[PDB]
This record gives sequence, C-alpha cells and structure tokens, in this order.
Amino acid sequence: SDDINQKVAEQLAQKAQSSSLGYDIVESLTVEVGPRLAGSEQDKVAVDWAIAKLQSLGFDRVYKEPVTVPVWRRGIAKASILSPFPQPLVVTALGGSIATPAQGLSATIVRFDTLQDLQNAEAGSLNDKIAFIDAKTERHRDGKGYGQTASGRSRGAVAAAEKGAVGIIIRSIGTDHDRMAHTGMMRYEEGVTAIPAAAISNPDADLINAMLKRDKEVVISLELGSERRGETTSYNVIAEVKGSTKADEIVLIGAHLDSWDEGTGAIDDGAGVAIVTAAAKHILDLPQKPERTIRVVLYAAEELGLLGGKTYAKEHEAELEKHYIAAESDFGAGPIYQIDWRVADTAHSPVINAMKVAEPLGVAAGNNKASGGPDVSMLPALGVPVASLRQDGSDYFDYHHTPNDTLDKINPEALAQNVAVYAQFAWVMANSKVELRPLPPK
Amino acid sequence: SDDINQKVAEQLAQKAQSSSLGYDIVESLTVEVGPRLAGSEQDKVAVDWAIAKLQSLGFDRVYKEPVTVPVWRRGIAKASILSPFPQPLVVTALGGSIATPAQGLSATIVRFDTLQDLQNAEAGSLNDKIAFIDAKTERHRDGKGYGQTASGRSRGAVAAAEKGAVGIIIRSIGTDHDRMAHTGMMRYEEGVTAIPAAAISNPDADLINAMLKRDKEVVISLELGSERRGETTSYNVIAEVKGSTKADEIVLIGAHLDSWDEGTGAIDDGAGVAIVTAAAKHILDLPQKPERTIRVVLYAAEELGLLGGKTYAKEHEAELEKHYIAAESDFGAGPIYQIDWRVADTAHSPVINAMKVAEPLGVAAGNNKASGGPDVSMLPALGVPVASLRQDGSDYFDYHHTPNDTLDKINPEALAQNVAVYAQFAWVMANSKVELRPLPPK
Ligand SMILES: [Zn+2]
Ligand SMILES: [Zn+2]
Ligand SMILES: [Zn+2]
Ligand SMILES: [Zn+2]
Repeated sequence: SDDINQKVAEQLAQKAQSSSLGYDIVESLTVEVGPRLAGSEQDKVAVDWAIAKLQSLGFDRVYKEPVTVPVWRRGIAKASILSPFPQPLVVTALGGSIATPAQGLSATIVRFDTLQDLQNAEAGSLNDKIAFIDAKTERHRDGKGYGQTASGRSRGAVAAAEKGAVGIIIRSIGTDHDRMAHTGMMRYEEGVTAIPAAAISNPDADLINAMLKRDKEVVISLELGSERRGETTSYNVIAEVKGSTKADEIVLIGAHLDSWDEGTGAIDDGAGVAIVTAAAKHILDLPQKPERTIRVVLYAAEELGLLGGKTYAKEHEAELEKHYIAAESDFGAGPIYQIDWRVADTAHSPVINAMKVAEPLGVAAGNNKASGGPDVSMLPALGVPVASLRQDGSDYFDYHHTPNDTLDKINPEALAQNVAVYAQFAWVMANSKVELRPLPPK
Repeated sequence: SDDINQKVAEQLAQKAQSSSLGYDIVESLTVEVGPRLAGSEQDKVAVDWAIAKLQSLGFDRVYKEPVTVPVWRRGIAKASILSPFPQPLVVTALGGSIATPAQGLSATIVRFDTLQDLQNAEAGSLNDKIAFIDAKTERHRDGKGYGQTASGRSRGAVAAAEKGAVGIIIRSIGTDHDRMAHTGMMRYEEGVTAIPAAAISNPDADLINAMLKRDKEVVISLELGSERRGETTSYNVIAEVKGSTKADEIVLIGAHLDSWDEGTGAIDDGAGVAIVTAAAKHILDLPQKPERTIRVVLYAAEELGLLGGKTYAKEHEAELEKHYIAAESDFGAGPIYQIDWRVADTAHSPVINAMKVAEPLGVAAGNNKASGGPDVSMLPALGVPVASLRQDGSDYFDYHHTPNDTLDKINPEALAQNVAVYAQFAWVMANSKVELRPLPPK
C-alpha cells in the first residue's frame, strides 16, 4: 500500500543520511578517473570505472550501449592584453574551438553587452577585430541567469564571424569572481567561417571593461591550440534493480558520466552519478523488491549536446511506452527543494501527494510543466512522463565548467539529501499505481 | 592640543568613509599596471605610475631612491599525475625556481606532513624522487597559520635536495580550496644542488593524498620554464606631506609597490599602497600642517626579501634618529582591529590613549611588543619606534600570491576603514608630544 511504501521511503531517507555511499561514489570517480571529456582517453576510463562500480554494488544487470561521439582535444590557451596597459589574461578555449592561426592572433576588440547586441552589429563592423561579449550571469537558485547568458558561449563565434570578426572572447558564463575561465560547448554553423573562440575569467572581463571605460581601445593576443579527430564510440552505462510484478515497466533515474576536462567533473556531474547510483543501491539493499524495474542510466556525452540521451531515446524507442517515468540529477549537489512533474492532468495531485513523504527533507509540491533534466528532456515529446527534482544551484555556476569543479565543492550533507530524495522518488514511483499517461499538450 | 588633534583625527576618518580615493588608487594601480614583479618590465611601469600618481595628488615632495633587485622570469608550468590514475595538476613555480631538465622530469613522490618531517628524513631516501610537503595552512585573523607553514615554501627545496630529491612540490601555502597555485619566494642554499620547486593547488594536494591513501605510489610529471638574469635597479618611491615646527622629524607610513606576477597584486599589496597614499592625501587636504613631516614610502622588492626596506634602512641611517615612528600596511584590505606598539615603556599608555580616537572604528588598545610590518621590521633594532596596525586577514591567504589576487577581492568599506585609521595614526603621531625612545630590550 501507499502507507507501507511511504514508510519504506522514510527508511530509505534514513539510510541516505547515515551512509557515506553517495560521497564515496563521487570520491571514487573524481580520484580514480578525474575529468572525462567524451572522446578523450578518459572516456573509456570512466566507462570501465562505472561498469566495475555498478557490478561491485551488486546490481541485477549492468551493461552498456554505444554512443557515437566527436573527438576534440584542447591544447594550449594563452591570452594577454597588449594595449593600453599590458597584462596577462586567464582564458580557456570554448569546447570545439578551432586553433588560432600559426602566424598568431593579435587584434583590437569590440565590446558587446550581449549576444543579441553582437547579432545586431552592422555587417563588416568586426573586420580584423575580435568580438568581446561581456554579459554577466546573474546568480539564481534555479540557474535562470545561466539560461539568459549561455547562448553567448554556444552561438557567439558564429554571430561574430558573420560581422567579420577573426575571433571571439566572452566573459565566462559563471557567477564567480574567481580567476577561473569557464569552458563549455559551442557550435559553428556550416556556411560561416569558423573562428577561434575563448572564455576569459570574470576578473579579466572586469579588467578589460576598466580600460574601455578610460576611452581606450583594447588590443589582445590570443593563442589556442586544439585538434579535431574523427568520431568514435562512447557508451551509456546502465544498471538495474530488478522489478517483480511490473518488471517490464521502467523507472529511469539518470545522470551523465562525462564532463569537461579542466576540473574533475565533481559537481558536473559526478555528484549526479553518485546521487542516482547510491539511491538505487539503498533500494537494492531493501528486503522488498520494487514492482517496476529501476534503471540507472549514466549517459554519455551530455556536454557535447545530449548525444547519449538522444541515442538512448532512439535505441529504446520500442521500450518507451513501458517507461513509467524518467528523471535526471544534473544540477550539482545542492539540496532538492521542489519536485515538478510532467504527468497526466489526472495524475498530478496523486504524485504530489505520493511525494509528500519528502516534505520533511525540505521538498515542496510542484507544478505539472517540468522539462526533465537534460538527458531525459526529449522524452516527454515521445510520450514518456518525467519529473524535475529541483536542486538549489545558487553556487553551481561558481564552479561549473571550471578547473575549480573539484570534489571539495560538494557539501556532503546536501549530497546525502539528494540521495535520500532520489531513493524516495525511485521507490515511490517503482511501486505507484497512478496512471501517468497521457501527457497533456505542452 | 591633544583635544584639537583628536577632533582632526575624527574628521580625517569621516573623509576616509566619504571618499572613493583609496579604492580609486588601487583600481588605478591594478588596471594601469597590473602585476609588478621586481626586476620585470612591469617594475619600471609601477614606479613611473607611482611617481605620476603622487605628483598628481599634490604631495610636497615626490622622489625615488634606487634598490638593487634580482631578475627572475617565470616561463611555462605544467604538471600532471602519471600514475596510478592519470590526471592534470594546477601548479606554479616557486619564486626563483630553476627550470626542470630539458629531458623533462617524471618521478615518484614521497609525502611529508611538514618541512620538519622532510628535514628529519634519512639521507639518500629521496634519491631520484620528488618531495611533496603536504602541510595545510590554518585560517587565522592574524595569519599565524601562514607563519607555521610558509617555511615549507622558503626552505623545502633545500631540505629535499639534501635528501637526494630531484624536485619538490608543495601544497600551496594558502587557506583556500580553490584550484589556484600560490607562488612566493624561495631560497636555494649555496652548497646544495638547486632543484625545481613548485606549489600545487590545495585540491590537487587533496587528490594526491586520496591516491596515497589507497596504498599506491604516485608518479608525477613536472615542467617548469624559468630564467635568471643579472641584477638591475628598482626604486623606493617616496612622497611627503611637509611638516612645520618639527619638519626634521619623520612619521613614516609605508607599503610595498611590488607584487607577484600571476594576479594583479590587488591585496598584496595594492591595497596597502592605496591605504597609506589616500591617508596621506586626506592629511595633505587639511588646512592645518602637521608638526612632523609625514613620509609615504612605497617600498621596492618586498617579495624578494625586503630588499627595498633593507636598502632604505641603510640609505637613511643618519636620518633614523629623526624617524619618530614607522608603520606599514601589508596585510590586505581587511579592517584594523588593534594597534600594537614598539615604543618606550613610558610612552605605551600615552600612545594607547592617543589612539583611542580609533576605538569607534573598531580599533582596540594593544601591546608594546610589535614587530612592525615587513619593510619596517628592521627598524626597531636600529632604535626606531614602530606600530603594527593589525588587519583582519581571515580571508587573506585565500588569494595571497595567486592569480586570484585581483581588485574584486578588496572590500571597499574595509579598505576605507584602513584609510581612516592610517589617517588618524599619521595625524596623531605627526602632532604627538610623547617621547617614544628609548625602546626597551626585545
Ligand atoms: Zn551537467
Ligand atoms: Zn556541463
Ligand atoms: Zn605583502
Ligand atoms: Zn607577498
């Protein structure tokens, strides 16, 4: 009954709070693998680590599924201001950037408040120059500031090249004022000349601004080494807690296994790997079996455009109708404060009620318009219900995509609360009688 | 009278709180010069900046005095763990390190809790190996943690070479857990083979520890580029507020103009330059003249061993008897909470009383055993009284000697409180009738 399962969920939360497992999994990943950019030598290391780890935890099935991934290698990154006042910058290439010319790159910059301002510039206005997008990212619990500025990183190099720019630097898409350059994916556009593209630290962007405010033009030097290889194979890594009376139905709880390459991928998304794996292990430890199968999916190549998520959706196309609900942890280790849903209108109040078991952990009732996390975000359009278990990310963009994304950034008590809430979610959902389909129109 | 001068001191503090001058001076230095390692091209840039700045503020005399300085240039710094689990490290050369061999340097490490533990190792025990000193620096308002661990940086390369080491890495002498490597001076010893010497970030030292805790040996790669040139000339930069009835007597308020090269030297010691310069300017702005001359000294090459301070003490030897008191701001921008003295026994209670004017700014009475700041610390032995105006440095070693020592680390309200307290100090001391000599035995 709902009552019996509420009490199991209460006990799962107790276990999460008394067990070092969640922390131990992320310590293991960050120490024994470290950064694991898709397509790098560390990609296979992370996959092999995850397979061994899941086997060692005793899951009923542990297997992997191939995902095609591109190969990009980061080389040197050096930048400085040449004039008016010569100074060093702390820079990093945007993910996928081409290298700077062998002859080298030195140019006058032109500052834009935002990507939109750059897109509005006159054609030819950046000939021989480097674009500088200065947009600052606001700090928000829900990360909505990142949502407003991230496109500068994703699309700035295209917009700048369209105006004649020979390069782009951006203010890091970060909420810190640390001397850390934030990387992340960017995309060139077929038809537009690819140009070198880098992020500079927030203090460096402040410095450039201080010089511009003196009615001086700023000239920089930028050097980026990088290399592109042909595509290869990574893997979605999967573990299951075997179901019982409804074993053909799947509750999917996910994270991504890949990361950027300059930190150790601790909060993005080693924390999420640990949260969903530990939650599933606590469930595996129960004397009771869930009705549904619980499937942990550790997705490949999320950083490169949800490639593993998209691959999974297609590979499991015939199985999606039997996916009861899907959710993903990929907003660091901050505690969960709300669960939002994407279920049938007639399921919404029932699932809110089911998850009131998490109220004492600080988790509020939510809406019925959830997108789901990145790797499951394509699944509602295919009919699959999802939940967004909302994490407090107020500090997340201080470290996201920097060399500072390290184990010591994880608050163990907060990590444990996520393990507790996912364990409750996966248990309650794997035993729920609520009909979650059909999803109402978006 | 003491009463009239108490009220001027109160008004000076008002000015400091209502004026952006202190902040503006450090903004100017960090933007228009940036990092200014002694002996680098930026050394002359900083001197020329300071001369122009002091002239622009209208000081009665502005001049400079030569200081011999060594020339060391930092090149590349790359390090990684090769085994058991290959990963990147964030490293920086210790100031003055020789370069690593052209053939390259890869070696097994041996961990030591502290410099003392390394010094206790058996001769030959580090043959072919790299020493790793792991001592963590405790956070303290007075910086006493730095005092306990700093010698690992200063003297570790010598102690490691004595035991056969081919190199040394240290846990950065820092209180942060940021991915920032802290540099700073080290000294080789004539007679002992010079070896490459670097600091790694605190998270990287944690990582190495996590591998060692797995009963694995750790092997690293270390690459350091550096170059030593012959000595050259830097300068102590001096400004004066002209005295009146006691113009032959000097109240010296100082800071150092030089910095390490990877940040912008904002808190070490751009803040101190701004504090003492702004304090003197507020005094210069008064309609009243001080009795004594107030001398702002912006010392050269403090980071390389107090070279400008030592030079000043010798150059001004015949003038020291007329130095009434000396003090230096070189503990960032945190507010002052206490003034300690080094005056005659019979002057102690009188100077405490004189400075009770700063109580409302949060400044407590202090002792009579002050060392004085670094550049004036040699002066008591020459008979010159000093004060230590104690700053709250709880956060100072998060940024000291890192690339993160940037303008945005300065709390403007705290910087203003220092300007207020130095203005009071310099005014009260430049008009005091207390006999400060002779100093009692140390
Ligand atoms: Zn992520
Ligand atoms: Zn990411
Ligand atoms: Zn200093
Ligand atoms: Zn220093």
